[PDB]
Amino acid sequence: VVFKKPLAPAP
Amino acid sequence: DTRRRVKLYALNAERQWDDRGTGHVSSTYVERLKGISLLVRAESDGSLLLESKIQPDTAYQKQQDTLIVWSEGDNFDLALSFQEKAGCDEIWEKICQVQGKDPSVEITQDI
Repeated sequence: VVFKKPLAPAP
Repeated sequence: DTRRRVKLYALNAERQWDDRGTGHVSSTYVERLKGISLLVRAESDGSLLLESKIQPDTAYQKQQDTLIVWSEGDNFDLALSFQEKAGCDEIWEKICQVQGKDPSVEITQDI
């Protein structure tokens, strides 16, 4: 809730 | 301080984002790296969790207003997860200044 987790890595 | 409070995530071999710790992010010139670099100081013990040069051609991607995500090398993906959008914006602006981008971009390179 405090820190979002990434969805995918960058391209 | 909380504006620069972050969690560092790193993508592992199993393609899970591993939580590498909470800390505070800044930028500064690092001589041994010959350029402006992102530094994350750990809340745990004050060590540098991250010391990452902002290369001119790295594709940094801003996700969900509070994530800055990039490839730090071959098979090496990192993400800074910001507690506050305002802090994310500050670091994003610095990345954009180093690379020469309009800070309204959501990715600093094409493709």
